[PDB]
Amino acid sequence: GLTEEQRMMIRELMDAQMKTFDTTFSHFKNFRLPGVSREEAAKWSQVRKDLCSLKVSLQLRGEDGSVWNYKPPADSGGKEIFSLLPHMADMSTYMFKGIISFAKVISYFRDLPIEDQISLLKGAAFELCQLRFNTVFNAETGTWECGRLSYCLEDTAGGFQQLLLEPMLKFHYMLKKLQLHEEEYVLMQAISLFSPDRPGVLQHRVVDQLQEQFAITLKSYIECNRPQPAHRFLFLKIMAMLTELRSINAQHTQRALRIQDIHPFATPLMQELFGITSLTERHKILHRLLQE
Amino acid sequence: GLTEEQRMMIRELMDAQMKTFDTTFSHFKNFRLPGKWSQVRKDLCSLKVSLQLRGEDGSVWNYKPPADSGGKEIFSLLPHMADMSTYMFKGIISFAKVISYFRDLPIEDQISLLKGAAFELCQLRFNTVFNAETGTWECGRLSYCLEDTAGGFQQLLLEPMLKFHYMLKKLQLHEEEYVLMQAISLFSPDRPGVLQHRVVDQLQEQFAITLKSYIECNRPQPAHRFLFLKIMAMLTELRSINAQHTQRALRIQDIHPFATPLMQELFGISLTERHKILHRLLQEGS
Ligand SMILES: CCC[C@H](CC)Oc1ccc(C(=O)OC)cc1NC(=O)c1nnn(-c2cc(OC)ccc2OC)c1C
Ligand SMILES: CCC[C@H](CC)Oc1ccc(C(=O)OC)cc1NC(=O)c1nnn(-c2cc(OC)ccc2OC)c1C
Repeated sequence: GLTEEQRMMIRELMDAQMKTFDTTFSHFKNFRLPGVSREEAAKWSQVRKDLCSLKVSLQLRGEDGSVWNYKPPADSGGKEIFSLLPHMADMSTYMFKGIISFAKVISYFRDLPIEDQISLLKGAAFELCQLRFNTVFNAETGTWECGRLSYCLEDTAGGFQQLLLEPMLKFHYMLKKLQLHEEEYVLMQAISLFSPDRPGVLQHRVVDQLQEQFAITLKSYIECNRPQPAHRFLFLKIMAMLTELRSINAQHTQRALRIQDIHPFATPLMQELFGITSLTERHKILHRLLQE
Repeated sequence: GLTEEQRMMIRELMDAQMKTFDTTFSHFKNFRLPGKWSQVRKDLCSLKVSLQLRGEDGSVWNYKPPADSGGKEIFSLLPHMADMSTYMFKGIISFAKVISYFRDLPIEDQISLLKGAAFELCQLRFNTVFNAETGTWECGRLSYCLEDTAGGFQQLLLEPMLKFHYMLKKLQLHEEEYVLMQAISLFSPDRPGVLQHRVVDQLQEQFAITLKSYIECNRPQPAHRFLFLKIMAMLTELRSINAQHTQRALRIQDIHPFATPLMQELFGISLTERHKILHRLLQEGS
């Protein structure tokens, strides 16, 4: 029911996704692991709240059948709250490098000015990373199952209703319940990627047109591949969750910048995305990875 | 009710224990961690344990051992257990060194006595941190919890060492009775290579007599009836287990090397030349 041009758009996105998403995290190697003034105090107080929302226990399953489990320390008002940030910095960097590869395979993204390619990836990196994380999220166990690595949310003593208070965790449970297809996920990634109102975009109109065509393909896909009455508003549900994911990005990018101030964790590539220190000059790593 | 000489002996032994037993394992660092075949496989499964590492920050690293698939996975934790045993032994060496009765012995007998009692004295110290209700050796920041096995206690108690640890804990001995057991085990005159048998045998007898006198002057209850003869029976049992597990350790060593340099000196059957590390540690000072 889709046009051939729409069918090819989905084929190119699914192809890019297959080539750049390591669903088993098999190539995520060599990562760090946790080891065995008044205004400045205000900055620390805000960071303590930020780190507490998304606390997870880490699990590593070995080839031999062993299981190494790490349980996060409870907040004792010290640098113990930053125990997993170095590992999460290596994971986010591994994910963003694959998100950069995803965009490069897409022909419509390659034909853009590289300044616009950097700005689109700078504004969408968190969003396409959470979208990929959602596909490995088990809502029954609250665990991101990333190959041998597993990340299980801790109970926080409140309940699933205390977890849903956190917009990020609510995004993951709600998106997982829509039970989207692989094609609908990759279309969400494209719609997020080709956001015309990202900071620094100059081809605003050209990018907006691309986004509209991706959304129409997703809208038409939902019409032609799902029972029409029951999934009548599924497209609008996806788009509203994409708008919420844009909001969550702004919150957590600023949470990450607060934590970076008091306690640096960012990798050189994540630093460029965060703006920590011309668009090409400020993003030399991202520029080189795109230029390849 | 004890003589002054007996009281001082208990006092020297308790002072040595406090100075040489790192009950928190706080100075146990830089240890390896996890990253004929039929005889070994059943042995290691009986003593299967999960490892827990609690951090200063409050974090907990837990290692669950792999199930026995018949491969080498059975010896996953042995490299770490060898570094643990060796740390305990070096504190045992320090314990002996401080004892006046032991330091005045010939260096050739200090090596021979410690060679024969090293396992026994470690297991005695391990029993003091053993929680029988949880089957977990609580070694400060490190914990070693016995993994579940079909049959439970019944099936695990078939392992002589686990049976020794559950039985010894049941006697709920005092620190004084533990440290005197260490001395009786240490000053074993019939250990291989001792040449001053009579001097060591005389020392052993006075330790045993002091232990008998301590129990009579401090433990009037019916549960502690025959407690001295029970303890002496257990020290005889631990000597048997020492031979079993020292021979089991040599079999596992042949197929899969795990022993530290100091343990290889222990297992190697001039005495000073054949035990160069143990010789150095004895000459070194507390
Ligand atoms: C592997 C499990 C995924 C889980 C799902 C939410 O996530 C966590 C769980 C727990 C923690 C945590 O408590 O450990 C301190 C942290 C994160 N999550 C990030 O650490 C993180 N996830 N995405 N990003 C990020 C990536 C960007 O480009 C790709 C750009 C900006 C970003 O953040 C603002 C980060 C730093
Ligand atoms: C922390 C609680 C210790 C627990 C109490 C029985 O024990 C184990 C539990 C589990 C295992 C295991 O399944 O790991 C794969 C191994 C051991 N136990 C030794 O590893 C061990 N205990 N003592 N010694 C030893 C020491 C010597 O002096 C340095 C000389 C010879 C020795 O052995 C013949 C060893 C190697």
